[PDB]
Amino acid sequence: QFGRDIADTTDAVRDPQTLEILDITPCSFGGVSVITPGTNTSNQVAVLYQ
Amino acid sequence: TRTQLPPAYTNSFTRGVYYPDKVFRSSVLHSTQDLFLPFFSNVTWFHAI
Repeated sequence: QFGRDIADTTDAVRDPQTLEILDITPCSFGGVSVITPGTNTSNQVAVLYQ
Repeated sequence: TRTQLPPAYTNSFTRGVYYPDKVFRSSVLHSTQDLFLPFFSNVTWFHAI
């Protein structure tokens, strides 16, 4: 019914009503970075992701 | 009460290996503590010829 990967982590499960394979892929990963080239000159920033 | 042959004792190996759980594993080694048959074990050999 279930199954792990090479990293020894449960992240796969077989559909009992479809006989298919549906992997688990979360969408919550990364960080938020801010670019501030000195506040004494300008007052503009840049949203940087990961 | 009739005649009968006495049982014997043999040796078995590379047997008694099954899936300990229902978890799919591929290209990964795993070692668990479950009941299995040890290699080169003396068992009782029965007959019925």
